[PDB]
Amino acid sequence: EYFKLYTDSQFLSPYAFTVFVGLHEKQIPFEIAAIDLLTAKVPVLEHNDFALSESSAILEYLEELYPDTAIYPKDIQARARARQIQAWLRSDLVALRTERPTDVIFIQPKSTPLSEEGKKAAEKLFFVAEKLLASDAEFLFGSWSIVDAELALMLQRLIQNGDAVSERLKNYALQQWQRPSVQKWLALRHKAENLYFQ
Amino acid sequence: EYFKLYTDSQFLSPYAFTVFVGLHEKQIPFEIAAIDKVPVLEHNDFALSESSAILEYLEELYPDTAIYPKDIQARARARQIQAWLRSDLVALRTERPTDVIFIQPKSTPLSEEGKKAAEKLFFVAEKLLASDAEFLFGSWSIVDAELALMLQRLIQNGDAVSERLKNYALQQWQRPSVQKWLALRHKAENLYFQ
Repeated sequence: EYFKLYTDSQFLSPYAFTVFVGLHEKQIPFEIAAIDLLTAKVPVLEHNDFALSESSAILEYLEELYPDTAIYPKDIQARARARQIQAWLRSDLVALRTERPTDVIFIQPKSTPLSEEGKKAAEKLFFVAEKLLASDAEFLFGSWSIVDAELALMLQRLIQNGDAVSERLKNYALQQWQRPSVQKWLALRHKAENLYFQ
Repeated sequence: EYFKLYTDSQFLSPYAFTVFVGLHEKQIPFEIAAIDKVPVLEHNDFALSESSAILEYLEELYPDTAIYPKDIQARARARQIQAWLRSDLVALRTERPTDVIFIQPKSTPLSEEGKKAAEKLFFVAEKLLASDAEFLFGSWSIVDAELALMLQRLIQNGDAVSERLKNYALQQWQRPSVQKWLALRHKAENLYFQ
């Protein structure tokens, strides 16, 4: 009955993005607020008297609260695979996340070329996404899941910065970006920055 | 019916460790192979990686032997602490790799940010272990073993750790599932390497 989402004030967080998308897809009404820089970091979800951080935890909690609007695949093995890709995006690809922060998607590209480890994460990303998206799939697991939004953002770190990305993966990412829930994030960023900063 | 777990050759992986602990607690028989990222769980025709995903998969297959708290909010906090230990504490996981627990302690002091990580960990652990608690969320859960291991990176390397936390880590480390893993490492020596 009461849901509030806390994001970073500049809306650069990929995990806040991910929870916002999850809430909108599940059509859960909620309020948003911003913080400047047992919870460590944004995003934090408050639900009545209960406050919760870490995006994967928050999502899992939302699925349990509302099981009939799943944002993970329904087959048990596809769901496991979805959790795997999600965990992998969160914790691996360290060089990529470091060298292409979300600043490159929302503000301006970085001049610096990918380091050797940077190039290696990008290729590993391309390998995995092209494997999971073979046969010209529109989504990773048949129909849309929150992991489509997470993968697209990851790819966008490269695309929006100018780095080399296959035509097939740009098409996937661009289409994912035009998802309405995502589009609602992108608009919110600009509107909120005009209000929050007096 | 058929499960196979793949760990790193030298049994240093905290994520393989966590999976190994979870299977044993749930009493799921499985075979173990070492490779020279892990862990990978193979279940019949299905291969799966990333430890959090593997545990959620095992919970969905065997809901009766649960290793997450029953209460939904407690379970969410469990998933939170588990996610945080996976991704945060970065200075600590680099400066105190699991080598210091299973093989040899390190002499290198502990970087500035290394100290900060250790401090966040203490703070979080002291909060969750309110009063006299044996386990984080009342009954044992997988997050106990995960938090015990993280603490062990400090205890086993000598580094200063509140006595309240040692008795927690010590008690968790004496669990048979954790003990089987300690015994695995040695016995894979005379086997695997010929």
